[PDB]
Amino acid sequence: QLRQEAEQLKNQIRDARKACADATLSQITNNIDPVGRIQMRTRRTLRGHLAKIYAMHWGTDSRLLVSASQDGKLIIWDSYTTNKVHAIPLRSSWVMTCAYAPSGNYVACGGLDNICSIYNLKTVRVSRELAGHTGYLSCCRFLDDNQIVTSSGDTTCALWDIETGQQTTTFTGHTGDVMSLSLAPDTRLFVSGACDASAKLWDVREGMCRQTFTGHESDINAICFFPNGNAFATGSDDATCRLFDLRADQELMTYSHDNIICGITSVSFSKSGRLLLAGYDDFNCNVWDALKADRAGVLAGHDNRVSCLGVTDDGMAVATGSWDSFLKIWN
Amino acid sequence: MGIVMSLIVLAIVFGNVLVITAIAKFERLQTVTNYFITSLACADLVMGLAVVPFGAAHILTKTWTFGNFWCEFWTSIDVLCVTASIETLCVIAVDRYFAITSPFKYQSLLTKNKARVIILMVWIVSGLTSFLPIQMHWYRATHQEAINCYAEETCCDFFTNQAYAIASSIVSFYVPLVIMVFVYSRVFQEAKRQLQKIDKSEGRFHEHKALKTLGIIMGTFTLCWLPFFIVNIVHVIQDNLIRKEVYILLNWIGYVNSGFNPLIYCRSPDFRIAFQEL
Amino acid sequence: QRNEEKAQREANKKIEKQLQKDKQVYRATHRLLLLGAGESGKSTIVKQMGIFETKFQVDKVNFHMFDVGGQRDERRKWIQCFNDVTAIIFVVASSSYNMVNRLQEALNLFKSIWNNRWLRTISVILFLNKQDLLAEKVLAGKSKIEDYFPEFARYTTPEDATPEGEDPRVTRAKYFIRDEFLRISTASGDGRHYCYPHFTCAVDTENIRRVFNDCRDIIQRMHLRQYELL
Amino acid sequence: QARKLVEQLKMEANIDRIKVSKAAADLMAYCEAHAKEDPLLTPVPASENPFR
Ligand SMILES: Nc1nc2c(ncn2[C@@H]2O[C@H](COP(=O)(O)OP(=O)(O)OP(=O)(O)O)[C@@H](O)[C@H]2O)c(=O)[nH]1
Ligand SMILES: CN[C@@H]1CCc2c(ccc(O)c2O)[C@H]1O
Repeated sequence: QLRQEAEQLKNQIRDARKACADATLSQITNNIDPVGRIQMRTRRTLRGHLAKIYAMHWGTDSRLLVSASQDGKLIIWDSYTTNKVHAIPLRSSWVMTCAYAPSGNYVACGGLDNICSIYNLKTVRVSRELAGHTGYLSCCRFLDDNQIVTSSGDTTCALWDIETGQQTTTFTGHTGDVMSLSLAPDTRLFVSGACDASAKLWDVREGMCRQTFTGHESDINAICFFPNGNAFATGSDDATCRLFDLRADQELMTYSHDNIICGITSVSFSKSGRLLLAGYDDFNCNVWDALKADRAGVLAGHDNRVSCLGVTDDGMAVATGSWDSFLKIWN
Repeated sequence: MGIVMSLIVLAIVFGNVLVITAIAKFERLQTVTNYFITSLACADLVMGLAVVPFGAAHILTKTWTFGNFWCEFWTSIDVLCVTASIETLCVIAVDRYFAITSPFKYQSLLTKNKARVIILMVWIVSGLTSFLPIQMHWYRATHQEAINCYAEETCCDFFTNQAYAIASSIVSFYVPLVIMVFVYSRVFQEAKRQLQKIDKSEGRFHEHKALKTLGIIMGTFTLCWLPFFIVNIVHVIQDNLIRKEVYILLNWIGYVNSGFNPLIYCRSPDFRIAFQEL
Repeated sequence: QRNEEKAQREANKKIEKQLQKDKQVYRATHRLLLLGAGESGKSTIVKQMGIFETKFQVDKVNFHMFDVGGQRDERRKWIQCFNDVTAIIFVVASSSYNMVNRLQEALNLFKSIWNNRWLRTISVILFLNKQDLLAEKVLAGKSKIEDYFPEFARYTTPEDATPEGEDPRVTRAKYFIRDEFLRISTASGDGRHYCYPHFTCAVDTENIRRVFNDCRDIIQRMHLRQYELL
Repeated sequence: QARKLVEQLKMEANIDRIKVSKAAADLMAYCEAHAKEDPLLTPVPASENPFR
C-alpha cells in the first residue's frame, strides 16, 4: 500500500538525475594544468592542554582561536604572539564541540551532558544553558548574536533562542546520530551528515528538508560547503571524500587512494576552493586538488590522530589539532 | 693495536651522539626517566671523546709529551667521568624500583625539578671526589718510584696512597652495587609474585623474561667493572703483586663498558622508530 | 604598543601558574567507567559503595567514577572518549539465564566491548551480581540451565576451585557462568589487558577494596610489561 | 510513519535540475576567477606574511 509507492518514487528520482549526467567533472577538467607540488611548514606550536583536543574554531579576525580538551578547559589563544588570553574551566569534563561567535563576544560549548553553555567574554561566566536534547551534542554554530543551531545524538537538530532559552524549531528526518553540520555563507541554509551514510539540506526559515544525498556507505564524520555556496564535501570512515552539487542533486567526484584504509575526521576547503584539506587517522593530513582528485601535499608532524581542522577567513594559515594535546599552525 | 683502539673510540662516540640527538629532536621521548639516560649518555660521550684517545696515544708512543699539568687534568677528568657514569645506573634502578613497588605515589614522587636536582647532586658529588683530591695533591704516594715519577715531566704513571685508593673505590663502585642488588632483587620478587596470580586465575586457558633482562643488566655491569675495582684495593694492600699490564688491561676492559649502555637502555620500540627516522 | 605586549605577557604568566597547579590534581586521580547490561542491580552496588559522576577516596587515593544513562543506544559511538581510563567496571546479573535471553546479550556486549579498536589496552573488572537468588533458583527444580545453554551438560566443576557449606550444584553453575566470560577474555587477549571477575551479592560491603586492589594490579602489571619484565 | 516518508519523497522529487556540464563549468569559472587571491595556493613573500 503506502510502502508500494516508496519503491516507485525512489526509482523515479534515480532515473530523473541519471539523464542529467551528461559528462563527469573530471572529463571537463582534463585540460587544466596541474597545481603541482605544495609544501607547507609549521610556523607555530601551541602547548598547555593536559589532554586530547576534540574541537577548534577560528576567529573572524583571523587572529584568535578557541580549543577544547577532555581535561575540562576552554583556552583562547593568540596565534600571532603565542600567548594565552583566557582559560575557562568546565563543569563537565566531557566536551565534544566549541564555537566562536562572529562578533567575538561569546563562545559556545557542549558535550556528553546534553547541555549547551554560552559564555560571556566581555564582562567570564556562564550566560545561558540550553536544555532539551536527549543525546550528546556533536556540533554547534552561531547564526547571530541571539540564535544558534545545534546537532545532537538523538537524530535531531534544533534552532535555539539564546535570550529565552527555548527551541524555535526542530529538524527531524535522520535515522542515525548526527555528527556534524555547516552553515551557508548567507546563513539561510545548512547541511548535516549523520551515521546512516546520508546528508540532507535544511531550510532555516521554514524548517523543512529540501534534498537528500546518499552516496556514502558508512558513517559521515565531517562536512563543509564550497566557498561559492553551491557545493559541499563530506568525509566518512571508509577513507573516501566526495563532492556533491546542490543544483544537479548528485555527486561529482570522489577522492580516495588504495594506499590508505583509515577513517577521516575532518575536512576543509581553501580560500579559492581549489584545495581540499582532510584529516585522517593515519596521524597526518592530506591535501587534494578539488578539480582533479589527486594528491598535492602531505601534512605530517602530529604524534597521534588529527581530530580538528580549520582555515582562516582570509586564508593565510591552517590550524590542526590532534590527540597529543598539541596545536599546530601551517603556512 | 691501533685498529682496535680506533674502532673503540668510533663505537663509543657514534652510539652516544645518536641517543642524545634522538631525545632532543623528538618531543615524544622527553620523559623524566629519559633525563637519567641523557645524563649517562653525556658522561659516556665525554669519556669516549677525552679519556680514550690520550690513553691510546700514551700507550702507543710509550711517552707523555703534553707536560705535567695536562696529565693531572687527564687523570682528574678520567676519575670524574668514571664516577659519574656508574652512579647514574643506581638512580635508574631506584627509579624503576619506585615505579614498580609503589605505583600510586610514583607520579607524585617524581617530578622534572626533582630529577634535575638529583642529576646535579650526582654530578657535584662526582666532581668533589676527582678534581678536589687530585689537584690539591692529597692522593700522591710517598716512595722513590712515585717521587721520581712526579719529578719527571715525561713520565706520569698512576700512584696513590691507601686512603684514596680505598675511599674513591668505595664511593665509585661499592655503595651503588649493594643498592642495585637490593632493588633488583625486590623487583624480581614482585614480578614473580604478579606472574603467579595470572596462572592462578586463568592459567588453564593457555619467569624467563624478567630473569633474562635482570641477568643481562647486572652481568654486563659486574663483569665490566668488578675485576678492576678488586685489583685496585689488592695492588695497594699487597705490594709487588699486581703488574702494571694487568692494571691497564682491566682498566681498559672497564672503559669498554661505555659502548654497551646504548644497547642495554635504548632498545624500546620508540627508540627504534626514532633511530629509523634519523 | 610597547606596554601592550608587556601587559599581555603578564596575563599569560598568571594563567600558566594555575595550569601547573591543576596538573598535579589531574595526574593523581583515576577515572573509571561503569557499564551495565540493563537491570543487573547497577545502581544498588553504586549507592551502597546526562552523564552522572561520583567521587570517592580510599587509602588517600582519589577515584572518580562515570556512569552514562542519557545515551541509550544499541550502537555506542561515544565509547571512543573513554580510551584513557584506568579500568572499566562491567555489571551483569548471573541469574538471568532463563529470563528472555539476557545472559547471551550480555556476553555479546562483552565481546563487542573487549574487541573494540580503541579499547585495546584497557582492563575490565567484572561483577557477577545477584548470587543469592541465583542459588535459590538453582536449588529449586523448576528451572534447568541445560534447557538454555546446551554446553552445560558436558561441564565439570574445576578441581582448582574454592567453594564457599555450599551445594556443589550452585558452585558448578557459578563457575560455568564465569568461564563463559573468561573464554572470551582469553581468546583475544595478548597481555595488554586482562579481566578480573568477582562474585557479588546485595549484602557485600567490601566492593571498594576489590576495585582498589584490581587497579593496583593493573598499574603494576602495566609498569612490569613496559620495563620488559613481564 | 508510512505516509510521512511518501509525502516527503514526493516533495523533493519535483525539483528542477541542471546538467552536470553547467555545474562543473561554474565551479571551474569560480576557481579560475578567484585563484589570484589564494595565499595557500601560491606562497607569499615573508614581508607580507604575519606568521613568519
Ligand atoms: N538479591 C539481590 N537482589 C538485588 C541485588 N541488586 C538488586 N537487587 C534487586 O533489584 C531491585 C532493585 O532494582 P535493581 O536491580 O537495583 O535495578 P537498577 O540498580 O536500577 O539497575 P538498572 O535499572 O539497570 O540501572 C531490588 O529490590 C532488589 O531486590 C543484589 O545484588 N542481590
Ligand atoms: C688511572 N685510572 C683510574 C685509577 C683509579 C680510579 C679510576 C676510576 C674511578 C676511581 O674511583 C678510581 O680510584 C680509574 O679510572
